[PDB]
Amino acid sequence: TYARKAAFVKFLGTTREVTHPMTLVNSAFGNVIARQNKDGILWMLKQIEQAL
Amino acid sequence: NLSFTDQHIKFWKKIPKQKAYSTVEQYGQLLDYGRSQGAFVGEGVLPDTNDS
Repeated sequence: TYARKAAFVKFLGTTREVTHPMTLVNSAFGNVIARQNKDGILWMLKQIEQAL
Repeated sequence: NLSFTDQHIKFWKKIPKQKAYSTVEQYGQLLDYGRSQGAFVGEGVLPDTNDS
């Protein structure tokens, strides 16, 4: 007896936004785009971990 | 051109411009130098104190 199976690829995503005046003001904690990207990556990692 | 130019805008070209670093700008004021009292003292006498 033999079988042939199939698996389907799924998609994950999230969106991050920063307004223009936020990019112009003097902000502590360093660059803001990098901070938002790190937050998005960590949130996606947690979502993947729970979806697994 | 039959309309106004940059020379016809008098208030914008006269007001001084300073650079801003945030969406909220703060400044300080000096309101008074001290209360009214005597300023003549005797020889070797400690004068009174005052505050702004």
